[PDB]
Amino acid sequence: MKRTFQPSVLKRNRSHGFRARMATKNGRQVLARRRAKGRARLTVSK
Amino acid sequence: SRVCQVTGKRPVTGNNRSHALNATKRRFLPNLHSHRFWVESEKRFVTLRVSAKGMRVIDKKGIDTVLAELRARGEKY
Amino acid sequence: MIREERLLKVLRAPHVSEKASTAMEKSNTIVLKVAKDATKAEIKAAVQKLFEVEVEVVNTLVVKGKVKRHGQRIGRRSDWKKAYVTLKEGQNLD
Amino acid sequence: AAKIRRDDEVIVLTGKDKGKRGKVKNVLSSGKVIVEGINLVKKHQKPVPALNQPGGIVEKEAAIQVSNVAIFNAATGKADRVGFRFEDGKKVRFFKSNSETIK
Amino acid sequence: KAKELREKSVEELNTELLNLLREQFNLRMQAASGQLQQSHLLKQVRRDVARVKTLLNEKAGA
RNA sequence: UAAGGUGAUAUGAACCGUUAUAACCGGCGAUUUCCGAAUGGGGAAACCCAGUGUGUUUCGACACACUAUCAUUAACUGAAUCCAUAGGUUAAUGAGGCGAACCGGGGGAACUGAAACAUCUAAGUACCCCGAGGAAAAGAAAUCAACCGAGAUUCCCCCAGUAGCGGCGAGCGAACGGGGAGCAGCCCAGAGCCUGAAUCAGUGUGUGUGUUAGUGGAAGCGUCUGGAAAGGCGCGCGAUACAGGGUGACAGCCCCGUACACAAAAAUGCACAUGCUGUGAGCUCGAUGAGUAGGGCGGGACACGUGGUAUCCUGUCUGAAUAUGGGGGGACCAUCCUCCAAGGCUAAAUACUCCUGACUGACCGAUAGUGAACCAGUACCGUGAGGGAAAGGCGAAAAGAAC
RNA sequence: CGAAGGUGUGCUGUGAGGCAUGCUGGAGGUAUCAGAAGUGCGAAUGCUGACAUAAGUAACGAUAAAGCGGGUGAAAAGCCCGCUCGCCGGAAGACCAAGGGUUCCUGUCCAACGUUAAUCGGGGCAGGGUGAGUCGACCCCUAAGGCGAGGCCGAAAGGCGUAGUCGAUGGGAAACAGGUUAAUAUUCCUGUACUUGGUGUUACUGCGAAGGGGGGACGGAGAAGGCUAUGUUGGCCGGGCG
RNA sequence: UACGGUGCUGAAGCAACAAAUGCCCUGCUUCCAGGAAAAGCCUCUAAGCAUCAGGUAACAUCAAAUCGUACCCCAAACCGA
Repeated sequence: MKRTFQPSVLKRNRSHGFRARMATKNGRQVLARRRAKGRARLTVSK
Repeated sequence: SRVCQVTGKRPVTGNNRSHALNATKRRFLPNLHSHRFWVESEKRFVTLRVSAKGMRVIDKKGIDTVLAELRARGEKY
Repeated sequence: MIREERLLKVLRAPHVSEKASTAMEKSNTIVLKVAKDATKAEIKAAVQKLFEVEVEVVNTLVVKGKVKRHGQRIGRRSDWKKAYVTLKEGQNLD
Repeated sequence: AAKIRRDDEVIVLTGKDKGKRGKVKNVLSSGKVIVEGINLVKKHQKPVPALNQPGGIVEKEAAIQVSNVAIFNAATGKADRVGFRFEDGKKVRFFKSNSETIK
Repeated sequence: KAKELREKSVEELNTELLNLLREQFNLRMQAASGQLQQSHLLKQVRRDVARVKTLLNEKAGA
């Protein structure tokens, strides 16, 4: 059965990666929040 | 953005009150208009998005003065 | 023209292994560990100056670091660049 | 400003080797000294083929707290406390009892 | 060694630095093999190099 | 500052060092890969690809600098179009991004309460957005008061759950006046005289006093139990030091400290003192903020829900007088009193703690206390935003059990 | 000369409780009278951990299938070698993309992991292994679409979009056969090739773009004909005479 | 012969027939539903430069960097604990 997650690296990056996040204000905010939290992996970026 | 260039009139929020006093948020836009103003000193038309009040002000003072004021404020025309 | 200083920095070590040995013996090709940033030409230059030996050609590759586990904690070894440097016929290297 | 040092003869104030004496062998950063012949332990040394160690019950010198030893003044025939003072633009230790400089 | 190396020219310094670098390289070469049984040497050499660099910087625009 | 060192799990190896460039600590420097505002262009962050110029070359190539955008100012250039302007190319200066709370402004809910619900409440709260500062905002009466007077703003206690507002329901809720904290007033609308007169900012110098390493720093022995004494029992001594912590059980006198007394080559905060740069004080004459005040229509703010509703703000349409004048005194008028709007600046008392140091606790002591005493915002879960654990203790000493 | 805590015993109070003491424990406890409360648990399909029950029960994951000999070993139904047997064969074979990221190869170890055992393993530990001018990416070009100087628009945030600049899943130069490693190969070696750049040359002599034109450059279905991959048979060559 | 393999050696190496859904074929025939773009590539000149550069001609030499390359890939290695 075709399950929901069907990985594709480029797609992932474009969607969720650092640059995408940077591009918008909300993305930036998210990043900031993550930083505040103390996340080790700030984004999906490898 | 709906802003009189002479006066600085922006939109302001407010309410529609009904007969049953049902407040609902609304705006009050200014009565803006893009108008070519003849500038006698420079001998050219300067277009300005201005309120009717702005126009009145201009009439009162002189366009030149208004222009000067605008310049002082750091506003292009 | 590569700078002397740069050249010295390029070459990290000789690589000892069965394959390397074979290369040395049969094909007249030395297997070096080099700086990860070191390009082929630079490597060649280094070889020529620092070992005093004519170079035919340099093949490089990047070796990826193995992931290991020291007790409970996970940790990755560093990547490093390997270079097969083929010396010209009759060139004997100390 | 460390009152006990490498080559000082000291006397032990407390423990199993209390009253005994011995030259400080070396002093550790942890605030402990190892004194010659004082605090002894019979370690069971595990043999290793490399490094030429046979492995046996080796009696070695364990550390002792610096607080537990005291610098011995040979003149008084007793343990003393150490003070610090400047003689000829140079800091030196002295025995509190009798006020003489440590040399 | 810095007080001794301070009393030198730029050219002189450069040559010295080069020599040091060479030495370091040699050590590295040896180290990789089973030749070098004096590890501290490497540490020393790097330090020396650093010192030389510092001196050079001091000389040229400081 | 030193006789010991080369951070930790974590030993070892190879070494350095011992009276002074070992190590350690502090000031000022130097170096400071790539990504990131990221800024030479691009991009699937930590990668890809340039251009220009200046130097070098063993002539294969190297090196190192510059090259974002916007704003502002300047220079040169420059359309339709004659002059111009738009535009264009350079140059200089500034900005950009991040950050706990507090602060001002622009927008702005609903659950809920009203024992239903729509006015109302929740609440100008949550949240989003812009901007700033160490605080911000406000601030020098077109203010109150009551025929007596007070004298800018801010903050605290009262006044008072009063007067009011209010489907006169639920609820909301002042002010006057009083007591305090702190107190400071100035300039431009403009020209005359006199000319450097107070004050403020930047910036050197000097003095004082912090801060960033540090230094000295008192006095205890015997004996019994015991694995060990700091405990018991004796007899002493210090105390401007009996804070606290450690040390083989509970130590004023073993150690580190503590009281107390001193310390800075260098950097730097704050006070005054002083030099330089800009800034103009005092005097006389005036002048005295117009699409403004008011008004109509619509909204919002004032405790005040349009009500008999003063006052403030303005989206809309109007529109004075201008000191012989105008504003206010809670509809409105008359009298009196009181103030001078339509330009600005302004310390203090007030708000907060991402962070630094010191000290305290009828606060917790591992299911508690932070989510996190432990390599935790980790593992793990989730496309992602996001969620998010568990897990402390040998012994005094590894003497961690040779054979 | 043994604190709290743990665990027995005895006594005692109307009760919540209290006192004493043996063992364990190895360092803290605290009268009295006051003071303050995270002050008392059997229940909340309460929360967390631990441990039961069913129960040594069901199951051990395709009904493609095993058997024997030898080996190694502490031990072999399962590992290695061998000979049989059986199953797939438009796949259950071979090679890639995507995705994973060392699982590859060698040695070594069998606690845990493997639904049993395990000497074996995609498990543990150590070491080794990925070689390109011509394969792919990068690179040049663009599609859908994205971003977008100025710009237009919008309370703010921001929206749309020109010039541009990104964006493959499409267009764009070039390599083949054999041999080799325990593990790489159109990458190493052997042979035989090709490409498009510079630089220098001699020979010639109109070169030059952000522009013009051509080209690149394109649908579905159908029909053949010519071919090759590949296969079959014969010939040939080597071996065979059951 | 370390039973893994290593080194040497090496005959013939033709023909016919059959034959793709692969190639000629981005072709041809036909149909209507009428079938990317841009660069590389060829060519034309403009401003320009002018007896220089640039172009094509062979020949010589140098050049081709960087990153990927193991292994699984209808699966015990990817998505399904």
